[PDB]
Amino acid sequence: HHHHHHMRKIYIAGPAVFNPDMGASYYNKVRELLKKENVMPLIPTDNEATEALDIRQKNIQMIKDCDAVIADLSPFRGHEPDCGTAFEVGCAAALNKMVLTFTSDRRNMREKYGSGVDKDNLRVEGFGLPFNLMLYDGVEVFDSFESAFKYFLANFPS
Amino acid sequence: HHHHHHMRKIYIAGPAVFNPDMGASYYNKVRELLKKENVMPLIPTDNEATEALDIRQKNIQMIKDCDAVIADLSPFRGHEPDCGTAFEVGCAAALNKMVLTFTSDRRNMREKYGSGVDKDNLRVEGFGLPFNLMLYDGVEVFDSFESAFKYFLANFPS
Repeated sequence: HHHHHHMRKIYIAGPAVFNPDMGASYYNKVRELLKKENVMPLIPTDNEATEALDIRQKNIQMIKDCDAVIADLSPFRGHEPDCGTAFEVGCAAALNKMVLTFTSDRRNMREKYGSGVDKDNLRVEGFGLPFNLMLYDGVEVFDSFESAFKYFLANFPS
Repeated sequence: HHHHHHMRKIYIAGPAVFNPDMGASYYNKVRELLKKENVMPLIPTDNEATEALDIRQKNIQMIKDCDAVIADLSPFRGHEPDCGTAFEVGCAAALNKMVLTFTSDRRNMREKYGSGVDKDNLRVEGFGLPFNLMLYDGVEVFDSFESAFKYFLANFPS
């Protein structure tokens, strides 16, 4: 009786923070979905500090604390995912955390750019993947937060 | 006599790999500079595999093996650094490796975009930094590979 009970935690990585509402609508949808499953969202803007290094360190700690990262790798300011999100996925990979990714655009990079090179003759990756291959670890690239979360529930039981 | 001697190693992160020459000119300059100091460059395209996951794993291992990362965070396909490079910086951070960064453009993000929002009304960070704050750890942002390498030599002795 009354053993410690772990509450599952997911780090919510993605450029929704740059939305005019600072991610509110995105984070609210995440909160409502996770609440049903007794899963804690670890959100980048939670208890926000004022200094860049403090913000960064708190986010890195969230990744250390999490059971998984669900990362929004949707196009940000062009065809490439957000670099902040990419940094967070790298952190998670190094820490051997479950990393689940999604995007609004699942086309191959070469389909997105329409060629094997960009407008400046720089090479576009040709590995049949939607984004930089460093961001792919073998887990299916999902179509939405919701489909990534379903994988989490099926693969990280309470 | 004849104790093991560690050879210093630096992971060479950056989007030079997407150059028409696959980074040859960049990597050659790096090789020549490091050779003088008996430092090994760990280069992303070295002994390259054919499968995405193998390429990724070999690169992650280079980061595990390195004493530092020197990362090229120059604008890539716009004002944002390369996401592959950003993933590698996150990996290094999580592994407590020395991370040294440089860029060809040291202006604040808000100077680069010319406003507190981008063309789509998405927020541009206002922390007086040249790129996403996740990529800044308190070490000076350098102007070139060479100036970052000088910091390495001064701060990671043989």
